[PDB]
Order: sequence, then C-alpha cells, then structure tokens
Amino acid sequence: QAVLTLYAQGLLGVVVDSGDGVTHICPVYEGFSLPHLTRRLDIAGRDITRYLIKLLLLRGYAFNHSADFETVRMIKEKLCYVGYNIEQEQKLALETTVLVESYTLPDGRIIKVGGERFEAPEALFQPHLINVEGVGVAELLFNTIQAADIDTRSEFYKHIVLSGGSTMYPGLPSRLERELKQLYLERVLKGDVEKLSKFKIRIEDPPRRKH
Amino acid sequence: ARFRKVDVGEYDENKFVDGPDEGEVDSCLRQGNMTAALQAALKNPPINTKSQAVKDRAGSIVLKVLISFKANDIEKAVQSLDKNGVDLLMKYIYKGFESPSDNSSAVLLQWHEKALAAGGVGSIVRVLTARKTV
Amino acid sequence: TATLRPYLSAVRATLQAALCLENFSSQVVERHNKPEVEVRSSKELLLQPVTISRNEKEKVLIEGSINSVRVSIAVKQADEIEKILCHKFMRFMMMRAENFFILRRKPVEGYDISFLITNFHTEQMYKHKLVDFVIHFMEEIDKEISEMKLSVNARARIVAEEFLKNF
Amino acid sequence: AGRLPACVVDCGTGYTKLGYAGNTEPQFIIPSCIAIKESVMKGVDDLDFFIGDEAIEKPTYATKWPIRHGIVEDWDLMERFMEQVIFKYLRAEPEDHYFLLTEPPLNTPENREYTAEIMFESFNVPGLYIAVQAVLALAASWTSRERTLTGTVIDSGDGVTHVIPVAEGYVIGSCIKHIPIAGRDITYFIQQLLRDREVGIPPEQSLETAKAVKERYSYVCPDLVKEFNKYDTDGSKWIKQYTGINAISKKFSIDVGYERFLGPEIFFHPEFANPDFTQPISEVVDEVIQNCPIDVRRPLYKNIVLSGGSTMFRDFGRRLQRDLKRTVDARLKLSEELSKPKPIDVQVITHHMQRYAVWFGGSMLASTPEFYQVCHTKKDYEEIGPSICRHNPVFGV
Amino acid sequence: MILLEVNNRIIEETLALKFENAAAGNKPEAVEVTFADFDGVLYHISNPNGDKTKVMVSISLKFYKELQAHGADELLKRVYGSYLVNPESGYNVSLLYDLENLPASKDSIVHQAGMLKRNCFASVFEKYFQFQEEGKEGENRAVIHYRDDETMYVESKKDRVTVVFSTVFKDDDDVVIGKVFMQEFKEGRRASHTAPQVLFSHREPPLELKDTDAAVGDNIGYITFVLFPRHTNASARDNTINLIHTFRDYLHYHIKCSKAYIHTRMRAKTSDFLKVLNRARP
Amino acid sequence: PAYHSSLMDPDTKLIGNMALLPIRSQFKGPAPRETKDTDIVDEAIYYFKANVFFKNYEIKNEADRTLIYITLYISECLKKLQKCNSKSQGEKEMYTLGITNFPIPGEPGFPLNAIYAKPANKQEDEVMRAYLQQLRQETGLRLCEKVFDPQNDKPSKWWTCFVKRQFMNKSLSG
Amino acid sequence: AYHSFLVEPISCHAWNKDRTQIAICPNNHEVHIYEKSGNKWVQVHELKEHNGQVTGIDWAPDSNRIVTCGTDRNAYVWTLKGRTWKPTLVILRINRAARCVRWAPNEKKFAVGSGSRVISICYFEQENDWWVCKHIKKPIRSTVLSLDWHPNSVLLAAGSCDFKCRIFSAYIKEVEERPAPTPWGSKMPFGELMFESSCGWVHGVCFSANGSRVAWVSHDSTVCLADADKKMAVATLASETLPLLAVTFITESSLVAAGHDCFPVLFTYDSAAGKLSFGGRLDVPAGLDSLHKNSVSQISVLSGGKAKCSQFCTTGMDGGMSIWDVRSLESALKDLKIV
Ligand SMILES: Cc1[nH]c2ccccc2c1CCNC(=O)c1cccs1
Repeated sequence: QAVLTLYAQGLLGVVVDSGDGVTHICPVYEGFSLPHLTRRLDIAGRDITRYLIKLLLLRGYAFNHSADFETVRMIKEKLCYVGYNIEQEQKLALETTVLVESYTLPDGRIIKVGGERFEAPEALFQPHLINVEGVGVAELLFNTIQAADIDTRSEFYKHIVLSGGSTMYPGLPSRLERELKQLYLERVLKGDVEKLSKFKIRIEDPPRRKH
Repeated sequence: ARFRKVDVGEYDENKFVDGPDEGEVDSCLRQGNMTAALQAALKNPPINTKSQAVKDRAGSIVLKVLISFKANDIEKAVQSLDKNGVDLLMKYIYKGFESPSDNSSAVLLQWHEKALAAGGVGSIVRVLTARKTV
Repeated sequence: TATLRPYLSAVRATLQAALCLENFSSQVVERHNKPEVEVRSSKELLLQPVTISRNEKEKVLIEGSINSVRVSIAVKQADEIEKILCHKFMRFMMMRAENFFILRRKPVEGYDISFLITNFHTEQMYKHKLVDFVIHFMEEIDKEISEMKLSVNARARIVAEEFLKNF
Repeated sequence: AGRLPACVVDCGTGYTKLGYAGNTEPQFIIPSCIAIKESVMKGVDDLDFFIGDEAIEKPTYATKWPIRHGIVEDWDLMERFMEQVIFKYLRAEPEDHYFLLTEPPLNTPENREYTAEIMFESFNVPGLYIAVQAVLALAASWTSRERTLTGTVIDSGDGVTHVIPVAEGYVIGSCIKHIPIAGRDITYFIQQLLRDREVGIPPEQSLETAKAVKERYSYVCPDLVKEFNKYDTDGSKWIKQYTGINAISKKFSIDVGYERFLGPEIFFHPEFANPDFTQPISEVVDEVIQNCPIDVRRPLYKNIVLSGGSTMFRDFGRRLQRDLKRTVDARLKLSEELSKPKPIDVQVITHHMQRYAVWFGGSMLASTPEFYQVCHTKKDYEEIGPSICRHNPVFGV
Repeated sequence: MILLEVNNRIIEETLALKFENAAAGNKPEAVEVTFADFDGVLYHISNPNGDKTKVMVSISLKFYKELQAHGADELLKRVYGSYLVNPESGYNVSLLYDLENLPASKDSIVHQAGMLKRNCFASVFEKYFQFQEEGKEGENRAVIHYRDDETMYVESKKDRVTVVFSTVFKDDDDVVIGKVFMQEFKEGRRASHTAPQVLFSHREPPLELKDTDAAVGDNIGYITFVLFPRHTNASARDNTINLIHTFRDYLHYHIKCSKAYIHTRMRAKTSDFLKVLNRARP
Repeated sequence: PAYHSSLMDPDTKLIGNMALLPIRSQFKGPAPRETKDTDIVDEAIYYFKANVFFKNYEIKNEADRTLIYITLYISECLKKLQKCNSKSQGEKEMYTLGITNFPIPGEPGFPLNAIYAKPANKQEDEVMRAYLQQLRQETGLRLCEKVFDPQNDKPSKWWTCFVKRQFMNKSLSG
Repeated sequence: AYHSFLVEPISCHAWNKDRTQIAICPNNHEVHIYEKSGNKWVQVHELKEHNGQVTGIDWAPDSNRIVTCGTDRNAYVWTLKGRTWKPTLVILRINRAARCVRWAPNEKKFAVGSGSRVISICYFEQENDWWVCKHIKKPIRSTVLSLDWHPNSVLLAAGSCDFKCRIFSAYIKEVEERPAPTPWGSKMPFGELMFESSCGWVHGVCFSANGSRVAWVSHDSTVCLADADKKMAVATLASETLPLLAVTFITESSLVAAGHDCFPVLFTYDSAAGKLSFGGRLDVPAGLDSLHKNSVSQISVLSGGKAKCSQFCTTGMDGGMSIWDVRSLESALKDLKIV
C-alpha cells in the first residue's frame, strides 16, 4: 500500500500510515519500499480510544472499556485533535472554557469534554503516557530518514504523506512539522538556529484520500 | 527527551514583522494659556522611537497639560483640535490611564467623555488599531 | 459617586470598540481555530492593550484581537472583609465558568476576575447586550459585596447578643 | 489511623444515615428533610430550621426534601442540613475528622465539585472521600463470604429499585436499569387490599396501618395458589390480627391476611399494581447482566447483592434466585436443543447488614488505613482546586 | 439552632434504648459504640467483659490530668456517685449502668450521662468561682489545653473571675470573619449591661501572659470573658458554666454557618447573572 | 406468571377454539362425563384467587380459553353471591344467574372476541351455548360450598373482597 | 427590504445572473440555494461536500457555475446537471483554511485567498481535463481577507491581515492574452505587484467599474481610494464609528459600505480635490434602530453594475439578507448625494 499511496499523489517519498491496528512509516525511493529503514509505531486508533476512556474515567464518568468502547470511539472521531504546542493547549484548558464541548450519549445523558480532546491523541507523541516504549511517530519518522541515505534526505523531508484513519486528527500535519524541525535543529545542527529557515519540510495532508 | 523546549516558530520565515517641546509647553502653562499648551504637546509625537523613555516623556508632558485643566474648560479645548488631533489626544488619554494618581484619573475620565463626543467611538478604535503608538 | 458614571462610560465605550470580532481560522495550525488573544501566536492579529482606570485601585484591562477579547477587572476592596468576600465571590463564579461561558477560569495576573468573549459568543449573542452585561456585572458585584458585608455584621451582632443575654 | 474516627454520612432520597467509621450500625437514621420558615432573609433567620423527624410536623414550619431521585436539587437546603448533621447530631468539630460521603451512580462531576465546595469552603474538612453507593453495598456483603468488587446490586430503598452492575469497583453506567417498584408501592397495594375487605380503619390512618402491616407481617411466598390455599385451610394459624388507636376518639381491630404475601409479591408481578410496568424483577436483572460484556456476565450472576430496607422481606433473595435460575436455565435449554453451554451459577447474596448496607460499607472502609491515603486533603484542594474531587479511586480489595 | 447544645445525643439516645428494653423485660442486646465530641473528645459505650446486662459509658480527654488537678475526680464523684467506676483503659472516666439495677426515674441519670463532658470541665470553674466568692486572691491561674494548639486560662480576682481563650483560625480568611464577630462581643454591653464584658486581642496574648510561653501569630486570637459575682454565684453557676465552656465552639460554628449563608447569596446572584446573560441570546 | 390448565388432551374435543373439557356434573349439556378426581371447574376455582390479579394471560392451548371463561364467570357469581343471606338462597341466585343468557364469542359485549373463535354455524352455536350454560351451572353450585362458612348467612369476606377486581381487566357483564 | 434566513450568521452569499437565486452558507459546512416564489423564499438546493466551514461563494453569471472554498482547505467548482449540483475538487495546494473566492469577469479563472498567506489563481485545462493553479506569494505576509478582479480579468486587488491592500496581475497567458495597458501599469507578468497601499486589517477591497479606481476598508475605521489616473494617489477618510467589513462602488465616484455598525453608508469621491467625504446613513428608521441586528459582512451590486447601480444586497452575522433600492433611498433622503 505505501507504494500505491505515493502513487496516487503522483510521486515515486515517505508514507506515514495509521489505522486502528498499527502505524507504519514506509519510506519509498523512486520506485518502491525498503524494509531496512521501514519501521512500525505500535500505537494506533484503538490505543487512543483506550486512553480517551482512562481520561474520562478520571473526569468522573462511569465508562467501561468493553461496554462503551464504540461510544468513546465516536467521541474521539468527533472531538479529538492533535495539540500543536502542548504547553499552550494545557493553558487554554486550565484557564478558559473554549475547549469544552457537550456530547450527547446514546441514552441521551450529556457529558462535557475539554482538555481530554488533545491529551488522548498526544499518546502518539509521548507513548509513555500509555506505557509503550518508543519515541513517538515524530521522533520515529526523523530517525527513519536521518538514518537513511544522505542523497534523499532533502527529498524525503519535503515529501511526507499521511495516510489512514488515525491520521486525520486536526493539526496533525502541523505538529509533525514542528517536531521534525525541533529534532533537526538540535540533533543535526547543534542548535544553530540560523542555518535553519533553509531546512525544507512539507508534510502534506491530501483530501482525495478516501480512495 | 528535550527539543520541544525550543520555540522553532520564532525563526519561521513566513511570520510577520512591523517628542514635543518641553519648554514650549511650560511656556504656555505658566502663562495660563491652556488651549495653546494642549495644541503644542500634541505636536510631533514620538510615534517612531524605540525607547519607552522618550515616549514616557511625551506622555508626561501631555499628561501635565490635561491635569492642569479646569473642568469646565476641557470641552472648548477639545473642539479646537482637528480630527487627527482628536485621535492623537485619545491615544494619550489612554496612556494616562496607566499612571493613576491623585485624582489624575478622575479628570482624565472627563477628557475621555469630551474626546469621545468629538472623535466618536471610531477614534478609540484607532487607539486599539495603532501599530506605532505613543 | 462622582467618579462612577464617568468610569463606566469610558469602559462601555472601549468595550464597544473591542467587540468587533469575526471568525478566524488558524494561520499557524492546520484546521485549528483558536482565540488569538489567548495563544498570541500571530502578532499582526493582536490589538493594542488598553486600560481604563477610575483611581489607583479600580481599573479595567481590555485586550483585543481579530476573533476575541479578554476583559479583566480590578474590583473595589475597601477593607479586609471586602477583600475576602470579593475573593470568595470571584472563585465562586470561576468554579462555575462552564455555565458562565464568557468567564475565564482564572484571572489575568493583577485582577480579580476576567472574561474571554469570542466571535462564537458575538455570533449567538447581541454584542451590544454583552457589552451591557459587562457593565451590569461591574455595578452589581459591588452591590452584592456591600450586602454581604452588611449581612455578616447583622448576624454577628445577633450572635453576640444571643450568647450574652443568656448569662 | 488517627485518635478520632472519620464521619460517615450517607444521604438518601428518603433517609440519611450518619455516624462514625468503625461502628456497625449508624448512630442516627433520619428523614432526609428540613423544615424552614416561609411566608428576604435577614439576621439569623437562615439558622431557624429543623431536620429529620423534628422537621416533619413543625407547626409554623414548611417541610422540604432537598434530594430528589438521589440527586441534590437545592444546595442551599443541603448545605444547612449538613450544618446540623455535623453540629447537632454527630457533634464533630468538622476540622478534625475526615468525611466519607456517598453518591448515587450517574452523579455528575459538577455535583461532586459542589459537594466539595460545601465541605472544604464551609466546614473546612481536612479530607473528603466520595464513594458510590453501589460499590459500598458490594463491600458490605463481604460480611458473609473470595471477595470481589464485581457483581450486581439490587438497591430498593423506598422510592425506586435499581439494578446496578459493577465490575472491579467500577459501575457499568450504560447498563443500569430502574424499576417503578419499591417499598412505597408495596404499602399502597396493601392499602387497597385492606380497603376492599377490612372495616373500621380510620380513613385518615390508612397508611399508618398498611405501613404497619407491611413492616410487621409481610413476606415473600414461593407460590401464590399454594399460599392462598394454606390461608383458606388453616386460617387460624395464618390470619393475624392488628389493633390500632383511632386518633379521634382514642377508640379498632382488623384481620390481616392475604396482603402478608401479596404485597411483596408485586416485585415479581408488577402488573398486579402497576399498569405501566409489568417486568418481573428476576427478568430486569437478567436483561441488565445480558446487556453487559459477555466476559463479565458469569461473575455478575455469581454475585447478586441485596441492599435496602425493601430487600428485607423474608425470602426475598430466595425467590429472586429461584426465578432468575429458571429464566436463565430455560435459555440454555433452548440452545442445546437448537444445536452444551456450561450451566450458569446464579447466587443472590443476603447478609446481616443489608438494611444499611451502603452505610456499613462506608463505615468499614473509613476505618481502614488505606482510606486515609485515598482521600483528597484540604492541601490538595487548595493547591489543585475542587476538580480533584471529580474522581475518587475505588479501594478495599 | 443558635446556641450549641450541651448534652451528647448519642450517649442519651443509646442509654434510653437500653433502659427502655430493660424495663420492658426483653433480653439485652449487645452494644459497641465509638464516637467523638468537640475538642478531640473520644467516647466509648460497651458491655464490660461481654456482659450484655451492663452498659459502660467512657470518655477520653487528652487534657484530663489538668482538669484532675482542679477538683475533677471529686466533682465527678458527687454527681455520679455509685455510677462512677474505675476508668476503662484508654479513657479517663467511666460510668457503669446495671440494666438489672436501674433507678425509679431512669430519665434523671440519662440526662447526667449525656453531660459527662460538661461535668469534667465543671470543677475548674466551680473552683475559681469559689475563690472569688471567698476573697482568696493571688491564687495561681488554671491552664487547660483543651486542644493541641489552643489554651484556656482561668483566674480569679477581688471582684471578678476571668476566662481567657487562645484560639486558632486555621483558615486565613476565617480570621477576618472572626474579628467581625469579636467586635460585636466587645460591644455586647450595649444590649445587656449586666452580662459579661468581653475583650479581644488579635495576634498577641493579653499582657499578663506576654511573659509566659503563650502563643503569638497571624492566626491566633485571644478572647477574654469577665464573669461577675452575679454569674459566678451559686445560683447562676451551672448555666454560666454551660455557656462559657461552649464558647470556643460557639464562635467557630457561627463563622462556618456565616460562610454557608454567604454561599446562598452567591448562588442567587450567580443564578441571576446567568439569567441576564442568557437573555442576550436571540 | 399466570396459572394455566393442564387438562388438554391429544384427544380432547373442541367447540369453536375452546376445549370441550369433561366435567363431573348432573346438569345437562354436551360436556363429556369426567371419570377422574378433578375437572376444569375445580382447577379454575382452585386458581381464581391468584389468577384474578393478573392483567395479562397468555393462551397456551384451548383449555385456557375454557379456564379463562370460567374464571371471568366466578367473578360474576361473586357479584351476586355478595348480596345474599344464606347458603340456601345463594344456591338459587346461582341457578338463575347460570340460566340467564350471557354474551358468547362473536357477539358485542363478549370481551376477548379477538381471541375466541366464533360459532361457524347455528349448531355449533347452540352446542356452545349449551356447554357454557352447563359450565356456568356446575361452577355456581360448586362455588356456594366454598363461599359460605358453616355459619349460615356468611358470604365469607375472603371471597367477597375480590368482587371488585377484574381478571385481565375484562368482564362478562361488559 | 429585510429577510431572515436563519438566526445564525450567513457566512457568505452569491447571486446568480438574473438575481433569481441566492446561495448562502449558514455558519455551516453546507451551501443553501434559495429561490423566490411569489413573495416567499424557498430552499431549492443543498450543496454538501465541504468537510469544513464554507467561507466564500462566487457564482459565475454566464457559465452558471458556483465556486466554493472552505476552512477544510478545499475549493469546489459546482456544475448544474439537470436538477442537481455536482462538485468538482480543485487542489489549491495550501495548508491553511481558504478564506475567500471570486470568479474573474471572463469566467476563465478564479482566485482563492487563504491563511497560507498566498493567493491561488485557478484555471481549467482542456488538455489534461482538470483544474490547476499558480500561486501569488510575494509580498503577502498574512491571511488574505478579500478579493476583487479588475474588469480586464488580469489585475487583482487583494486585502489581507498584514494591513496592506494590493493589486497584482493574475495574467495567465494560456486562457487569455496580452492585457492591454492600464493606468496601473504596462508590465503585467504573472504575480507582478502593481500597487501596494501604505494600521488595520483590510476586510474589503473593490475596483470601480472601469478599473482606474480601487477602494478598500480597514479595521481602523477608515475607507480608502487610490486613483490610478492621479499617479495612484490615495484618499483617506477616518470614520467616527466602528470598522466597515465590506465595500463596493455604485458609480465611478460613489461607494457604499457596511460593517460592525450594522447599517450601510455612502461615500463620495471628489476627483478634483482628491478627497473622500461622508454621505451618511442609508438605513434610517434586541434594541437596535438598524434593519440588520448584527454586523454586516458582505455587500454586492444586484443590478446596474458598479457604474450606475440601482439595487444592492447585504448579508450579515444576524442571518438576514437585505435588498436596498438606490432611487428609494434618494427619495427618502432629500439630502442624499451620490457622485
Ligand atoms: C450513563 C451512561 N450512558 C451511556 C451510554 C453510552 C455509553 C456510556 C454511557 C454511560 C456511562 C458514562 N456516563 C456517565 O457517567 C454519565 C452520564 C451522564 C451523567 S453521568
């Protein structure tokens, strides 16, 4: 699939794909994929839906990981999104109410959801928040490339493409870029914040996606 | 796992990037010529200087003319200014509000009342919209 | 009150100028929509902060932006009893900030209470009525604090008398 | 561990149980009502009220009931009600005792914040824990058993009966079901049964007698016809007598019969007294456990715990278990035939602390050292806010 | 309720239910109860050695030794006489009621049992009132630490007996409300010229104790009552004792009910603000 | 649930969709002759007190329709037997009552017309009217030896109290 | 003449050629088309495709095609097939919300302003049979708020949050040819910056009927006009009221605008003195004395073109759409001017 996804966008780059079961970073060079350099992020859709439950049981709501799984999943798909700057998001959640939304449940009783909206998807960037050793797609992608050939780096970085159900969270492309930049700056240019600016990353979120 | 500590956006090339004669005022103030002092303090505002020092100065002079006014003598003075003057006055009145003092604020609320009737709410808007201000 | 009406009038006027908001999609984050005056991630979108003061204690800070306004108020507090009644009363409303959708959960540092009015609010509420609520709010909390003060004293006296008259 | 025991207060829609942790029975069991003056409060008029029994007949006072359907509908009145619970009955200096309060399942986080506001901002309690009734009830049954916090709770107070499934200390909210049958309905029924037969019963003392008869001679029978038969054959050793005093004239006797077993019978045959509800309680329980996760149904069936004064009738559980096993075994009979599912073990637990199961659980938990590590302290309240009381970690197993 | 009641309801109700059952002829049920009272007082009602025919009521006061050095045991004995027995381990005073040997009027002893706590304090006051009434001056002052960080000082003089209280206001804002009430006590004479004069010091003790290790601090508060012969005499004594030993709790209780009341004002006000806000909607 | 009859036989005859159940009576009618110690009229009386409280009754076989009819009629007997002063007088009212023509299936005034099959012809019609009259008679005289206590003029209150309750909220007098 | 389509905002609107139908976005992901039947409005079409809030609508009069853009970053050209509107995706190549869209007069292209701080000039290619677009980037530094084509379908005026009002050249030589010179300039290669004004986000921009005059309103409560015939000199006028959000020409020297005051106003340009002047309210009689009960966010000329306009439409955040008559206004206000 990673091959085809690059096909549709009319290219022959890297493909970040995540569904319910798992996440895959498949870099593709002028033709096909290369197992070496191709990794897997062991956290996807489900794991976020599970976290959204621990977060809501923490709020004071009687959810059951099995009886209500499908219900919380729909809450995730409708309300969750990826924080850009977690420090700025926690402030919005702590100091104001602009994140609080109401969600009517199947039987009709209402519940309010706020900070949880971004905290759950955050698992993708801090696996430790749900007990999973890894460094999160952000850091992972950056190692699947930086570690690769030096003759494709620049090409790859300006050719990343999202794919799958767990990649439509609002703001994901933006967070990915901020992370990659942050990694580049320190881990590859020793914090020399001037040679930057000319670092080129273009993580595209295509609309045609469905098919 | 440090690296999220650096605010990368601060180096994003797509971002955005943007007094009067103290003696002349004193001269009219000592002579009791109030309307004149006002019109002099509202001249050549430090609209382009970087130091808050030169600006705080211009503000002081202007503020020293407003406080030095008699309640029933403000309406007249306001109406002697042109729209640009009214807009500039309004910017200073709002500056004065940041330095309350022995009734300094009680009279400034008089200048505001008068200035607004002349410049309309529009002048206040131009206080909120100014990128280069006093 | 010789300084009250003039104060509320300058506040009402500034509030009318700040509540000219419109919906604004994020320029910094894909498919996000945020109250700019809060995240402040795009300087051109912010307006010049202004303050209207009645005296050295009472004032109002008004911070605008293309899509939202933050209004902070410094409440009149004469003596110790008023200071604590005001503080309990502000926390009381803040804990209920969700029902009171224009209130911040915490004040801007240096003030007793803060509002955060967004374009979404001005789209479902007449802005001239919100401006009226902020003025109505300032007048009314002063009265409520005065009444609380009188109530405590009233009950204090009866409590000190009920005990003493029994000896 | 401390020199003083914690205060345990269980507020119900009808009655409030209060006392100190470590004891077995509550120290006071009073009507969840408060009487005030009504006909702009000033001075100390707010303190002019009474609660519990003292509040039911007060001449110049109006009786209010702060809690409806288990949820606080008047915080002003609830806050005062606590004032006397603490200062008049318990006589506890609130700053010295940790408090354990209860709440029905499905209570909102907002309400917990309101409760905490009252306990920390008003009475300045050093620590507060809010437990869910259902879970405490489960814990209460341990007094007669491997102990688990998984099971189905049948709470029948006086307003309504609830079938609450619980898994590992956590209520499966989406699966609760309520039943329009409880102590009150039983009384009313026994009232109709008397009106149609007994005479000389003071019209203004209709309830007094029925409630008395119910509480003194009622019970659950195994079979309706066989029971009716017993009463018509050996009438002398089944028909009981009741004698009351006419409040007007101080002068009456009535035979008590069929109603002894017919009243409680309505739990099993709701169509008897209720035109809108006809599901037998055995069926409601079955439905609930079936709606839950397949992998927790057997544990639920294996631990059905009773709770409330209305599950106190002699043989209540025996009849619930028998009927429940019939509906369940029948379903498994159809399966085999259609096609060997291992039989399902159905237990309906009954114990000595049932009537105030919830309070006893609360009391036993507040006596353990673990309860002090799990309470939200004042310090945490002040440094994190009321939002800390939104989640009370379940403990005890 | 404005004045805190003096008797203990759990003691009274528990006894009555056992006394009524004993009179009826029923077989005695066992009893095991642990409860408290204001000022860290701990109680215990139980059947000594499992004997369901006997009911013991025991009280524990961290500061008993101090009241003991002031006529405590003696006053107690005069009051309970044959009901007082050797104190249960963990407690200071124990009352033993024999269900098989109850007085004709069981109501009279049930009332005294409920006052166990009040009677333990009684002496320290009865003693110093006795001093005043006899002229004996110079007598050292009594120092009762009724709480871990709170103290009461009783001292007699030529024409008056004084009771001082060192009380702590854990909550910082509680001090402010406290003053409002204290000021109204300071002016109580403007309503009852005969009643006790009341003084009040915030942060520091009254000079007489500035040499002693008395406490000082932002949350401490001293209150001085000045009882006169018309209160201390043997005709008012009890009632005076009943009021004065509940004062500390009387004060803190009203400070709390005061906040409860402010809360209802806030609920009403907030509720109104929400109604206006919602009328701004089309 | 409700109490049903256990008399339906793979050889039991039907009149309409009711069951022509045997009975041990002398009265005339097409009711077979019962050999056994219990017939559908005892069963119905044995159960009445309990069944009468039910609001819903599931018809499992055709005998239930017979049980049901007898049950609804017992309530009828109690309507009368309620106001009488003797175990002899009551015997008479029960006779008259039983001979009086009550509504049958198909006619307006017979509850449950949606459950009881209507007589397909004049014979089936006269036969059924007969079977019901015979059931009504045995049922009445049999009910007097129960309702009355060895102390004459005593329509036991333990039979009169049900006079106001209606099985399935239906009536033969309506 | 006021009408209320809903109680929430009408994000944006667009009328067809004959002013027989109006397409509005009700603070929704959808576009609603209403047609009049007698003296009632009736919903006739529901365009559901955008996954985000629609922010701009434009109806191409002759080809009868509707173009929409939304916060979901997409643009959709809508074609009428019998009795249904079918949407065709257009990749704008942006990563922030689109904010505005306008067909060129020749209906050969259309521009989309967005948060990406760029303008997407889109045109169809009968070659590969799909929509493509070039970008105009420099010197735009912020979100593009408004747009307006020049009658020559080449020059494009734009206003954005970087406080500037600019005129560019959307010259695409593969759908049109060498634009004839204009007072704005001679050299018009793609993306050339023809003009740039010299405080306040620019909510609206408008080109006069002949194109030698461009006007725009900003957040600092001012209205401006740059005369191409007078070396692009700029006339400025400070209002004493709240910020205007929309503006159009009604004659070569008359402008109508509206905004946060909730009522339209008239402005006039004295060519000789190079000075703008206040012509006064046009809406002369909740607790408001204006027809709209909330901010007016868009205004369009219904008939008479920008040369001799007779009727114009307004829509606002109150959910209402007003149709104003110029002769009726000239009558009710004996003191009204116009040019
Ligand atoms: C109560 C309830 N109904 C549901 C329907 C579908 C999925 C979950 C649920 C739940 C459990 C979570 N809800 C709550 O805890 C509360 C809802 C409203 C007030 S509390």
